[PDB]
Formats: sequence, C-alpha cells, structure tokens
Amino acid sequence: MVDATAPKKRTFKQFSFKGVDLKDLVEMPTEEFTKLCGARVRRRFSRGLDSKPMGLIKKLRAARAATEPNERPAVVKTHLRNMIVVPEMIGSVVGVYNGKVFNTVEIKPEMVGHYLGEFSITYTPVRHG
Amino acid sequence: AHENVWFSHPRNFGKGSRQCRHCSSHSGLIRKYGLDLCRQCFREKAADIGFNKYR
Amino acid sequence: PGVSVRDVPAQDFINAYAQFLQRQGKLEVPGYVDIVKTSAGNDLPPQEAETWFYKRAASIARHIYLRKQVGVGALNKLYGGAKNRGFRPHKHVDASGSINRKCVQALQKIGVLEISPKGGRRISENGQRDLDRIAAQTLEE
Amino acid sequence: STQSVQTFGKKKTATAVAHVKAGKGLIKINGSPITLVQPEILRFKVYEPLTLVGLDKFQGIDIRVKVTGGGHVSQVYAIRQAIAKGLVAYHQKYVDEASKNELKKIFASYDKTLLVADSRRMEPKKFGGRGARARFQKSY
Amino acid sequence: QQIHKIRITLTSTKVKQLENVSANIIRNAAQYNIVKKGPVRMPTKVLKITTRKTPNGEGSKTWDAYEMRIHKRVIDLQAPASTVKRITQITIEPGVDVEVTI
Amino acid sequence: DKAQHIVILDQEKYDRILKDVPTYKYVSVSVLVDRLKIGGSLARVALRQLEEDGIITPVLKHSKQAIYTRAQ
Amino acid sequence: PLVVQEQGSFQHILRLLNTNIDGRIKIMYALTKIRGVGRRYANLVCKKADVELTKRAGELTQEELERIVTIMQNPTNYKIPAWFLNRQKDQVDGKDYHVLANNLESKLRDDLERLKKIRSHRGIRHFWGLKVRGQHTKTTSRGR
RNA sequence: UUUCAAGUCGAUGGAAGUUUGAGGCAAUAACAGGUCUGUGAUGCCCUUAGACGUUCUGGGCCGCACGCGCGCUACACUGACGGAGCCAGCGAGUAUAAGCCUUGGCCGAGAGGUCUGGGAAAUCUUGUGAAACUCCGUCGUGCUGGGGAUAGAGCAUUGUAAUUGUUGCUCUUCAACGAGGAAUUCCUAGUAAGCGCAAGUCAUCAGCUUGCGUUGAUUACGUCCCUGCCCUUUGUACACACCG
Ligand SMILES: [Mg+2]
Ligand SMILES: [Mg+2]
Ligand SMILES: [Mg+2]
Ligand SMILES: [Mg+2]
Ligand SMILES: [Mg+2]
Ligand SMILES: [Mg+2]
Ligand SMILES: [Mg+2]
Ligand SMILES: [Mg+2]
Ligand SMILES: [Mg+2]
Ligand SMILES: [Mg+2]
Ligand SMILES: [Mg+2]
Ligand SMILES: [Mg+2]
Ligand SMILES: [Mg+2]
Ligand SMILES: [Mg+2]
Ligand SMILES: [Mg+2]
Ligand SMILES: [Mg+2]
Ligand SMILES: [Mg+2]
Ligand SMILES: [Mg+2]
Ligand SMILES: [Mg+2]
Ligand SMILES: [Mg+2]
Ligand SMILES: [Mg+2]
Ligand SMILES: [Mg+2]
Ligand SMILES: [Mg+2]
Ligand SMILES: [Mg+2]
Ligand SMILES: [Mg+2]
Ligand SMILES: [Mg+2]
Ligand SMILES: [Mg+2]
Ligand SMILES: [Mg+2]
Ligand SMILES: [Mg+2]
Ligand SMILES: [Zn+2]
Repeated sequence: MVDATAPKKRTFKQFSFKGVDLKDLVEMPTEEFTKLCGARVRRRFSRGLDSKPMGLIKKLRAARAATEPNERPAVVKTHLRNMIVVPEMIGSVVGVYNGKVFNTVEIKPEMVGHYLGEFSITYTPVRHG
Repeated sequence: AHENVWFSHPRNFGKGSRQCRHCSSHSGLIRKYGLDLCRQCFREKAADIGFNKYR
Repeated sequence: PGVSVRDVPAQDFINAYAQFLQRQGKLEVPGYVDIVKTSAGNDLPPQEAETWFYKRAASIARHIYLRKQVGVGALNKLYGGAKNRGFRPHKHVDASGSINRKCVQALQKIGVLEISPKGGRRISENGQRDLDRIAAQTLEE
Repeated sequence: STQSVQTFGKKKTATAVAHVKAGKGLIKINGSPITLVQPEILRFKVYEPLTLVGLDKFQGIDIRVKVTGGGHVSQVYAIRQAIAKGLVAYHQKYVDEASKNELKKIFASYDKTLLVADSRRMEPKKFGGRGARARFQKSY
Repeated sequence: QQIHKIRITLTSTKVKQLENVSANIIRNAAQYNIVKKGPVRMPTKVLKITTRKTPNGEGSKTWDAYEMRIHKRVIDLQAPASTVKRITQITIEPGVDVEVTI
Repeated sequence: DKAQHIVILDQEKYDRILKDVPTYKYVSVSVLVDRLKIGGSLARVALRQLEEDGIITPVLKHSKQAIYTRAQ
Repeated sequence: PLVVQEQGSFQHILRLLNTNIDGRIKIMYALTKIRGVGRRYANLVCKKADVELTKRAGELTQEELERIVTIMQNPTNYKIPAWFLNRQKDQVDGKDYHVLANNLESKLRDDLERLKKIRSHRGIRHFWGLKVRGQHTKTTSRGR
C-alpha cells in the first residue's frame, strides 16, 4: 500500500461535465459542445442534422420565451425520441412519446448527452403474481 | 404538404425495398444471380428459367 | 555447392536471424513494442518483450524471401489466428496493421527489402545476398 | 534433352508432382531438402520409399517435387507417392524392366499407397444433419 | 484492319450445340488455311440454388437443390476481321451466344 | 488444495536435490514435483541446468515432455 | 538462468493498496488479484517499472514494490496510453483515469446513482438487477 | 459352402469388388396433416371512407417469479496462453450507378480510415498463406494464466434513426461450471467426432441452415430382446372403418 490518505475539497462545488462546469456549459454552442462527449453522439452531428432535431430546439427555446418570472417553461410535446440532449435545452420540459402516451420529463443538467427517449420507458414493467 | 408525407419513409436498402418479380412479396426473396423472385415463385418457374434438379 | 535459405529449417533460422538483428542494433524499433499486442484476436502481449519485435521482423523477412510481392494486408492474415469469442465459436482475425507495416517499412530502410512493381514488397538485390549468408552460419554445429 | 520422366501422387486434395531427372541425387520438396519436412513425427513416412530400396538407387537421378492442395498431413502422403511412382516410371523407361519389376515388388509388399493412390474422398453432407451421416438430435 | 489475332468466346447451357458450333468453326478453319488455337474448355460454372420444398412451414425439413451449368469456350483465330464474322453467321445457333473481342 | 508445492529453493532442499536426483531410475518434470515437493516451474529450470552440469543425461528433448536419466 | 537460493528475503504475504496478495505467485498474475488490475494492465506496469516478469511477489524489494504502486496511481506519467486506461474521459473532470481497489466501486457506485438519479432506462434495469444491454430475459437469468 | 440353383464368404488381379461411394427421380390408393400470412390461385362469410384497404410518426413482435425443445462455450496439462511453422475445397463478385468483390500503398494498438489499381471474372480479390494442427517457451493441479457471463468507462463501422447497449475494438469487472440423476438422441469408413471456410438471409448483425474441404478414429458387420413397420394366420356386432 505504501501510504493512503483521505481528504476532499470543492472549488465552489457546481455540477461539472467532463471538466466543464455549468456556467460555460449552458452557453456553449452545441457544435462546440458535441466535441467533448461520446463517440455515438459525435458521429451523429457529423452525419448531418435533418430538420426534425433543429426544429424542436427552436420551439423549446421559444417556450422559455413565454415565461419570464423564471418558472417552468411549459411543455413541448414530441415524437422524436432519437433526440440527443444538449446543454442549450437544459431546464426545458418536453413531452416524449412511448407509442401510446406523452411522458413528461424535466431536463436536469445530468441528463445531457443522453437520448431523449431513454427516460420514457416504452413498456410498462412486468409484474408476476 | 400531403405529397411530402405520403410514402415519405425511405424504402431503400431494406426488405421492403425489393419484391418478387411475380408475386410482389417481401418474404422469402431470392437475390442470387439477380433473380429477385419469391422462393415459392421460383419453384413454379424453375423449369422455365432453366433450373433443374439433378443431384 | 552453395547454401540457400530453403536448405535450412525455418524455425531455427529465424532464431538466428533474430539474434543478428538485435546485436546489429540498426533496425529502427517503434516505441510501442513494449505495450501492444500483436493481434486484436490475441488477448495478451508477446511474452518475449525485449525480442519479440526482432523475431517477428525476422519472420517477415524469411517469408518474403520465398515469395513475390506479398502485401502488408496479406501479412496480417498470415500471423492472425483464431479469436476466442467467449460463447460464440472461434473465427480467424487478421493481425495488427501498424505492427506489420512498421516492420516492412523499418526493414526497407535497413536494406533488406524494397517495394516491388505491381504491388507488394520484393526482396532486394542485397536482400538475397545477406539472408543466404545467415543460413551458412546456422548449420556449422 | 536428357532423360526426364514426370509423375504425380495424390491423397485427398493434395497432389504432388514429381520430376525425376538424371543426375547426382537431388531430392527437394518445393525447393527444400527432404531432411526438413516439417511434420517431423511423420518425416519417416517420406523416408520409407528411400530406406526400403536403398539410397544407391538415387545416385544417378535427381528429383524435384512440388505439392498443392489438401492439408499438412494429406500433402505428406501425396509426396511419398510421387517419389515412389517417379522411381518406378524412370526404371520402366530408362532401365531394364527386370529391375522395374523388382522395386515395385518391395514397395507393394510394404505399403500399397506407396504406388497406388487411395480412392477415399470426403462424402457429401445431406440436409437434416450437420454431417454426411450425422443427423439433428430428435425430441418427442 | 487485315489479318487479326481474334478471340471468340462461346457460352451456353447445353454442350451439344456448343461443341457443334465449336467443331463446325474448327472444320471451316481447316479447309480454309487459317491457324487456330482451341477449343479451350473453361471450367464449367455450376449455378446452384437450394430452397425449402414446403411453400408453407410444416413437415420434415426438405430442400430442393436446383442446378444450372455454364460452359464457356474460347477459340483464337488468325484471319482478317471480315472473314471471322461471316464464319459466325454460318455457325449461328439459337442457344449459344457469341462475343468476339480483338 | 492440499498440494502446497514449494516454489522457492532454499539450501536444505538444494543439496538434498543433488543427493536424491541421481538415485532415480527416471527423472522428469512430474518425477521432480512428485517426490521433491517442488513446483513444476522450479523443476524445469533444474532439469535444464542439471543437464548442463552433466549430472543428468537427456534421453529425449520435447517441449511438453523431457525424458531424462542418470548419467552414471 | 539457473537455480538460485535465498534465505530470509522471501515474503509470503504482501499488502498492496490495502489488499493482501500471495508472495509465491508470479508477479504479473499476483497483481491481478488487486481489483481494477487485469492481466493486460499488470503486464505493462511491471515492464514500465523494470521489474522482470520472472520474479515471485516475495522476491521483490520494497524499492520495486513502491515503484509499482507509484506507476499504477500515475499511469499517464509513465508513457501508458490513454486508450489503455480504465476510466477515460471522466464524466466530471474529463481527464483519463484508472481507478483502483478502494476507489473503483465508489466511482462505479457514483455511476449507478448517476444513472438512477436521472431515471434512465439503463439505470432502472440496473435497479431491478436485470440485464440492461438488451439481453432477452424470458429464458435466461433464472438463478437467484 | 449351398437344393450344387439363386447366392454368400475368402483370397489374387485391380483406381474401383459394402448395389464402386453419394445423391436425384420414384407405383396403387390415403390424411379433414400444413399452408387462403407466397401468389393479380380461389368459393363463401366479414370489412370497404371514422376502412380491417393503404400510408406517415412512435412503440411491439426481444417484453420476465417459471416448465420444455434445437444449439454454442466450457469445466482443463491429450490444456491455456506467447512467439515461430503454415496447408484446402465448395463458392460469390459492379456503371451515372444509387453502388459489388476488394489486393497494393499510407495512417491507426486495435476496430477502422484514406489514395490508387485489378476484376462482370480459371485472368483480380485468391494459393481466399482458415482453424484445429506442428515446434520451442511461460504457466504447474490453484476456481489458476481453465471459463468468460454480468457490468462500468472509452474508441470505430452500417444506417434517416443504434435509447431496449445492431456489430466490431480497448481497459477494467471475472459469475455458475470441479464432467452432470431418472431418462433420451445420433452413428459403421474418410463414417462418428473434433476444426474451420464460402453461400442464403444481409445497409449492419450467424451461437442458424445449405454445402465444402483439414485432422481423423473406437466398436458391429449380428439379432428380434425393446421400439416401429410390413407379411401370413385369426376374431370382429366396425366400413364415417376404434376419432368405430
Ligand atoms: Mg495462419
Ligand atoms: Mg500463428
Ligand atoms: Mg478457447
Ligand atoms: Mg445411382
Ligand atoms: Mg387435410
Ligand atoms: Mg387441418
Ligand atoms: Mg408469414
Ligand atoms: Mg388509416
Ligand atoms: Mg388489413
Ligand atoms: Mg415489433
Ligand atoms: Mg419471434
Ligand atoms: Mg423490451
Ligand atoms: Mg432441426
Ligand atoms: Mg458443446
Ligand atoms: Mg470459446
Ligand atoms: Mg498458441
Ligand atoms: Mg483462385
Ligand atoms: Mg495453439
Ligand atoms: Mg481465472
Ligand atoms: Mg481464460
Ligand atoms: Mg467479459
Ligand atoms: Mg465421466
Ligand atoms: Mg440410444
Ligand atoms: Mg430412438
Ligand atoms: Mg437485427
Ligand atoms: Mg455469412
Ligand atoms: Mg433460420
Ligand atoms: Mg419385434
Ligand atoms: Mg372380415
Ligand atoms: Zn413471390
């Protein structure tokens, strides 16, 4: 072992994703942002963004531009559950289908880089007995 | 509007991208030598095409 | 009568040519030889850490002597082996391209091989001369 | 040209073409001496056609054989046949047939495959099983 | 565009008409003092297709194995280009197709 | 789990080895492990040296099997 | 390259990174007992530390032992490739890391709640103890 | 040997002496066997504009306390790895496309990327330099360097789209399994068993089939004991024929 200690600290805490804290994360453009996430996400933006992902962000952006007392930005519903969550859309609330219903989700910062449909299960869980 | 939505999903490089020459089928297709025939349609045309059972 | 590479066993000729290339010291050895595994189908790096590169370059040289314009893609298939997919059956997988390409590139600048016309890598005018030499100093015992 | 006869030996897919010319007794396998046939454990399979008749028979002839097809072991049986068939055919053409009618006697009395190719080939596979005769396991 | 080393490629499914056209051309290349190479038997190609017998999915797993054979022969002729083409029309057969390349 | 064969060579076992290996009709990797309680890897280096030291005569050379006998 | 003897230098039981190993194991395969250290990783730190891969664990001196534990905690400083590492492109600070025995399960855990806190599909099936990578469970995973 | 017949068993010769080996075809009737989910094959019933037609988006056919069937890895030393040796056959392959097989060169640990060239093919990929296998080493009976599930983090490929990880690669994690009860399957010579390769599906995915070849046996070459079927005799009140 030789020697081990156990200290800890926090530079003003703050949530951080791959070395970048929330302050710079949110106003980075998604083209610059995608350069620091996984291989599957990086490939998708190079393959070309069809109109559906870019159109949803604009509606989500506008939906926040509805409330300026800083409360929840009202829900935008969508089928495109192959959407990759970007820092631009943190805090917005979207309704993502599952084949039958509009699951309502709130974009937490820790959700960034994941697929939009991964938090709205498409099947009700099995329950034996 | 509707023409941009009707039959809009891509129908290439798939099983629904191709069909039998004779019975417009999607299942059991034979693509060897560019036959593009359902496996059932091939049996009823094998003698005509020139395929015979020897061994 | 003369001596050729074909008149000496392959396995102990390479062990002699590997020794020569190490004592000669002139072969440029890439910096990752102590880290890498030979093939993606392998699961461990070679056990002869100091000498595996010399012996593999020796193996590449001997194999090229008997043939004509072997490429580097063909070299990956030759030294590749059966991968141990866990529950799936085994399969042949090619060896690493960089390891083979550096040896043939390193050996061309040491003087033993050269790029042959119509693809591949031929053995040099001097490549035949010095390999046949090593065979003679192998069989004196 | 000089006195040359060319023959071949076979096993499953392996075929070994033997060239037997008049000379000092050169015996090469794909350009390599027979003293280095890899099989090793089986080096005596190709040494058999040599020690049965005596090395004195190979002083005046030189033999260069090539071998393609088959597998590692299947090629060895093809090689030993090509040498044996080559030795008999040279005697029939350039030596008296009384001598040819002697070597064939010793070879056949020891192993028929030295001179006669084995007729066994792989049986085709039939559907309903993973092999020629093997079938899929049945359940009731 | 006079004498010409000319290659004729013959392909068909049936060998009798292929060898008759092949033999008839060789015969006509005999009385005519022309030099020829062939016929050369190319390795025959076996077009094999293995389907299931059942149109549905029931019964013992039984399979058909259909076959097709393509035999290809090439003959080399040393004659002017006008001469070879009229030989082709003389030995025209419905089953066998002919392609001539210089 | 009861084998617990020794892999490190001390001095008491070493000269005991040179006193015991000669009195064997036939020595091999397993013979050394079986009776000297030493490990397989330790047996292999012993065979290659005892032969180099002349105590042991090599009957046969093979990677998977080393057949040796006494030199007297 | 010959049989050697020693007295009093062998150490039957080692303790590295608060983990007990066995001194009679070959060094390359003894370290694989340390969680976070596989055969592939153990082969390189011994080769980067100039500890020849022919020594038992107890044969090593402290200087060699301290030289190995130093390298494992700082792999990139010893020309160890980034792609060879355990935890590369870390979630929080974005640097390439290789977590070890008393740290792997903590950050493995921290990864589990990070999946469970966002209520992702992979995290949920992890909660149930089921396969998360799409394996069929109708006919497999029937133990307990 | 034999009814001296049909034949059978031994030798000799022979490439071949088990119908020479293997298949393809295959009679008289029959089954409520399976398919209208192959058909622009069909009768009838249902539906036919709020469609059960057809199309778009998303999900599902994978969903998991469990029983059963076809299989793949293995439980090690006749072995794992690490280097070295290095041999087949059956086959396929494209154009103004909608993109085929892809060598050779150059990058990359890999997966993979890129630039040229060959091949509509006995010509080029390709000798598909495949794997078991062989040689020399490390390991040393240890849930071990057997075994590689499960899972974390990361890197590429295909595809509009990979989340419920398509697949591939890298590191790490390293579970049951220490040869399996009652039962039961397949098999007689290049056969069984291993071992891989190609073609079909296929943008991607082969633990699947259809074939092909590499290494290559033990044990019968007999019988009706079990099981199934056929024949002969027999009983029958059945003939829609014992589902009587
Ligand atoms: Mg190989
Ligand atoms: Mg190899
Ligand atoms: Mg294995
Ligand atoms: Mg027949
Ligand atoms: Mg019926
Ligand atoms: Mg019915
Ligand atoms: Mg259907
Ligand atoms: Mg509708
Ligand atoms: Mg309908
Ligand atoms: Mg579905
Ligand atoms: Mg299904
Ligand atoms: Mg599911
Ligand atoms: Mg079946
Ligand atoms: Mg098995
Ligand atoms: Mg396996
Ligand atoms: Mg190996
Ligand atoms: Mg070829
Ligand atoms: Mg091996
Ligand atoms: Mg283990
Ligand atoms: Mg293992
Ligand atoms: Mg694993
Ligand atoms: Mg047993
Ligand atoms: Mg049975
Ligand atoms: Mg049975
Ligand atoms: Mg799929
Ligand atoms: Mg395939
Ligand atoms: Mg299937
Ligand atoms: Mg009976
Ligand atoms: Mg009656
Ligand atoms: Zn059809």
